[PDB]
Amino acid sequence: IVEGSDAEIGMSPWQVMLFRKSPQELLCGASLISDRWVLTAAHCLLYPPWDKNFTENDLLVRIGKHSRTRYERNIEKISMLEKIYIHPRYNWRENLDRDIALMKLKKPVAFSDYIHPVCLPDRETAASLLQAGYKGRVTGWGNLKETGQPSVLQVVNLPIVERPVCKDSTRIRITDNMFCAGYKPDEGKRGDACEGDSGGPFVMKSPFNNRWYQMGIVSWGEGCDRDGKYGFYTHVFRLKKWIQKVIDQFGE
Amino acid sequence: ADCGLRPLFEKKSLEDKTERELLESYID
Amino acid sequence: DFEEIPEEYL
Ligand SMILES: Cc1cc(OC[C@H](C)Nc2ccncc2)cc(C(=O)N(CCC(=O)NC(C)(C)C)C(C)C)c1
Ligand SMILES: [Ca+2]
Ligand code: NA
Repeated sequence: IVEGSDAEIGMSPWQVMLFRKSPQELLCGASLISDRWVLTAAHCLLYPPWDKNFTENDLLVRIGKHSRTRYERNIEKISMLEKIYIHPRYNWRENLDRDIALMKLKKPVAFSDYIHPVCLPDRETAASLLQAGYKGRVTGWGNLKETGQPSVLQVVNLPIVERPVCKDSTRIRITDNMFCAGYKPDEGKRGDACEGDSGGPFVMKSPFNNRWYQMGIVSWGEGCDRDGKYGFYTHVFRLKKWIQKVIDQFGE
Repeated sequence: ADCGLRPLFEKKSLEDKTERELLESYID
Repeated sequence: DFEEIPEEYL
């Protein structure tokens, strides 16, 4: 996260770290949506142009963390993956359209003060909150600058941007399964996701029921925190039929 | 179902340092 | 840079 700040303890208890087993490193963010299911970006797991194609036994999930690099004894929980599901129509060749994946854990994780699932939006939620100017929150352990790494989880609040401005900021073809967020150059405030934040959640707190909803997944960007560029996010509600199909077919 | 309600914040009626910025953007 | 995690999870 560029130009964010340190999270508070327990501020994002649905935050998940995807951790490569060997060599031990941050791969991506993710989010906890139930005791056995983790949501991330497909490009965290599959992106052939950069020779990325991870299998279940290549990774671990670390839940309840705050510190990036430390083993947070008696707080974090580490889970193995039973199976990865990538959207069958994930468009890695062009624009990461439908940039979404699910991971089923081998065993259910116990919830705690530090470990708790986020809500997924329904149609009405999305309609009420996915509006230009409305702000969401992005969290992660990724880089602090485009060109270093944080000691603890970083957090930044960013406004959803008007779709014509999103489209006019890039040469990449945007789809209805994406939205963009960030400040404009004339707005003076700054902030973005960056390398290692991919897959993490874009959340909004409903003013109707006081609950946090995951509206987005950190998807692609061109640089990080560049004037006149915006980060792009997978539109979770638009892909929820797929989420529900997978969990109804394969959940326990 | 208690999704999206944080143990150290909503469950104890404590606000985090910047959630009000989100609420203030939710204008209309 | 990352602290070793318990053997049990590897
Ligand atoms: C896998 C991947 C990831 C990526 O961004 C990851 C990056 C960490 N994501 C964000 C950064 C800042 N804010 C929000 C998100 C950006 C890209 C990317 O560059 N793309 C374009 C690739 C491409 O066509 N490049 C040229 C050079 C051939 C035009 C995608 C497919 C849109 C690919
Ligand atoms: Ca364009
Ligand atoms: Na920008």
